[PDB]
Amino acid sequence: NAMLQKINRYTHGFVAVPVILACREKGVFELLADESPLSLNQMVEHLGANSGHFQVALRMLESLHWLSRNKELKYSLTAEAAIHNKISEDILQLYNLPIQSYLEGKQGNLLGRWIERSCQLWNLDNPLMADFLDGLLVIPLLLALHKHNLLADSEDKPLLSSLSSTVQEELGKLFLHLGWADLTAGRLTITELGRFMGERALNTAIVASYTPMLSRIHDVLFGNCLSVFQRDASGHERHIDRTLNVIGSGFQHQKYFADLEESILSVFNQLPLEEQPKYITDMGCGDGTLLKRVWETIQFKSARGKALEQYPLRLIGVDYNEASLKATTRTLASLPHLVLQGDIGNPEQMVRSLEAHGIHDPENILHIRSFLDHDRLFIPPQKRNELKERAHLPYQSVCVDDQGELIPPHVMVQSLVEHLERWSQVVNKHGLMILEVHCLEPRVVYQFLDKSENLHFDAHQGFSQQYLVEAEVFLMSAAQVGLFPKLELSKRYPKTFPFTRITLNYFEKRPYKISHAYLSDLPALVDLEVKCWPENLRASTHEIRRRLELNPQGNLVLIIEDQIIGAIYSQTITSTEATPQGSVIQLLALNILPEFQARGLGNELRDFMLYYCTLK
Ligand SMILES: [Mn+2]
Repeated sequence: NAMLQKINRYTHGFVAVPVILACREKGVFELLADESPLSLNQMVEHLGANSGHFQVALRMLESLHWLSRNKELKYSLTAEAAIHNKISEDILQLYNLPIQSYLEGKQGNLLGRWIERSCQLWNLDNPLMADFLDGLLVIPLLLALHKHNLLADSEDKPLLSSLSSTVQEELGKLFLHLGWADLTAGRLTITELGRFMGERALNTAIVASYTPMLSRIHDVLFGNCLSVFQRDASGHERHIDRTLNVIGSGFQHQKYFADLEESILSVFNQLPLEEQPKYITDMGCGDGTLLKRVWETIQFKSARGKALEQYPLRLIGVDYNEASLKATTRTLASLPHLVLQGDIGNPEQMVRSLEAHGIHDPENILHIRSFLDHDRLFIPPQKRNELKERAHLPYQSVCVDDQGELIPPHVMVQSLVEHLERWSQVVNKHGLMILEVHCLEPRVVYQFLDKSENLHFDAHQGFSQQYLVEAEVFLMSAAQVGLFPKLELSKRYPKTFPFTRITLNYFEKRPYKISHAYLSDLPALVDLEVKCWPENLRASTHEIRRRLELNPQGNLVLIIEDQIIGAIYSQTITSTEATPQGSVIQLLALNILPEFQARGLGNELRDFMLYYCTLK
């Protein structure tokens, strides 16, 4: 895990370096030295920038602690940004080197001078930034080496044995400098780090697939972004190498697929075999690996796996891309299966396509999906009054429309709620299992800079017009449309740190909603105090009104008939007197109408609130 840290620095630099160089040459850092505290729009106007893409770049610089952002939302330089002058722009040549030919012995001493500058730490006094620049050298080469498994043991043929004398010599120097090899027994031999790097090479396939977009990021930020992102004459994407991207998604999503085992077993060990689903529909099936791995868990480890004849099961793969449809059919050629054109954004049309293929009982479907709700077509929000209720919440996401302009976070969140509302209307008693990936706040990304992927991942999702939100905002959006996690099956990653980047939730429909408490709700929250406490132990309308304005996202409400049945308030005060910890006051106040206690709604609200607080 202290080796993933090295990989993480490489993938960070792969994205960060061209963003840094584009901003430098446009004048971003000079502008902030001349005029300081500037808002986003002040900089957009001075630079002629695309405001959405430029906000993605600002978030990344804040996450490096190169910029700070004040309470008026105005940016200024920090002292760490000064290293930006030392970076040489010709490093950008590494994105197009012909690495495969070089490994074939057909390009001479191509990497010699780059490897020498890496041995000098790129003439920076900053080892961290030297690692960032190393990523532009390492990642294309790692992927090329993985092609032919060149970065592997003395499997009767020693380390660099199959290559030309020139490339043995240049790669031998790099590997020894990176710690990928050592001189055991007088020969060049792989180390643990070098074996680890070869095995994990495909973790870098996703940032590498964005190379066309990254080598044009000047135009994304400051030019006609549409000459990027516009599609082929054959209809393929130009900002990305989609076939390498999918190979990368697949390799990386595997370790989360296995953790779906407990949820899948809980469904197919469920007592009456007759009440189990008849179909498993994976929306965004890609290459079909998740459906295959699911099918094998059921066949060989579940009760239903012993009753496939009385109780047939059929896998259904939905995807928008023709190539994924063809790939899934091959992966699932041995299994009972159906494959359909369809879209994450249109679950009703998926239901209509299922009928055309003979499936008229969609109430017997278990729905699953991984890493796809963020990659949907933006549909602007249509519930205008609901949009205005949430306009004051401090959401911390960044999303770009197809004109390069910033989508306001509350508009994006209202659009996610309407998207999950469409899904809740086709979900049935068997529920909906979702793996999803989330963004973080810049202050948190810097504190854990090389413990997580967010610095580069959140950037290239932002640039490519995909829509990440915080773990707990996704959770709150499902609950506002009546979908709730089965808490004992949920998982959050990374398990060992106080932030959440990935969530696994098996959502369940329930006959209520959970929402934030707003100011319009204040009468009903006052009455809830009268109905829940004796007159001496009641909170004051002053106190309650405080809680709604200090912590608008710290107070949850359970609604039934447009009636507020219960409310829960969390508040924490830290003393202002003078990693370690000082004087604090912590308060958690649950109100539930006597009417509804026996059903346990108090328990369900309290338990939801504790998991929401853990995701935060
Ligand atoms: Mn994505």
